[PDB]
Amino acid sequence: EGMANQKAPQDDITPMNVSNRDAEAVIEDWYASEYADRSFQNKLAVNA
Amino acid sequence: AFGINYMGRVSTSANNDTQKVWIYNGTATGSNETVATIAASGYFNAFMVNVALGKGPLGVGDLIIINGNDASAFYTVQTITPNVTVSVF
Repeated sequence: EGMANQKAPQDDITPMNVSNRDAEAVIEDWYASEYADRSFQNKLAVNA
Repeated sequence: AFGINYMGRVSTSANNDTQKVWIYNGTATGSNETVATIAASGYFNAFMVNVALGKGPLGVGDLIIINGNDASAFYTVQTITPNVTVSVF
């Protein structure tokens, strides 16, 4: 956050300092897999 | 033997309701004079535009960092008319 201050006329400006920081997100990988043998195509009433 | 090329401003503020700070040379690379010579009465008279009426860059109470060829010290302007006189600080 910034901040407002006062100063004398014709005096140099004196800023109020603004802080900074950083946030780090770590990326991960996940897998969801399955197999469907072709021999089950004709033996099931559903679509595997 | 005041030299305008050896005088410089220190205080960055343009607020004329407060005092200014100056720095003066005088070492071998400047005017090459002792602190006592520079601090003598009326030495900075050539800096003022019209010392009789006290018109010029210097004002009463300004701080001058005098850098002589022997030593250095802070000085404070006491009067600007009819002569510019300084005292140690």
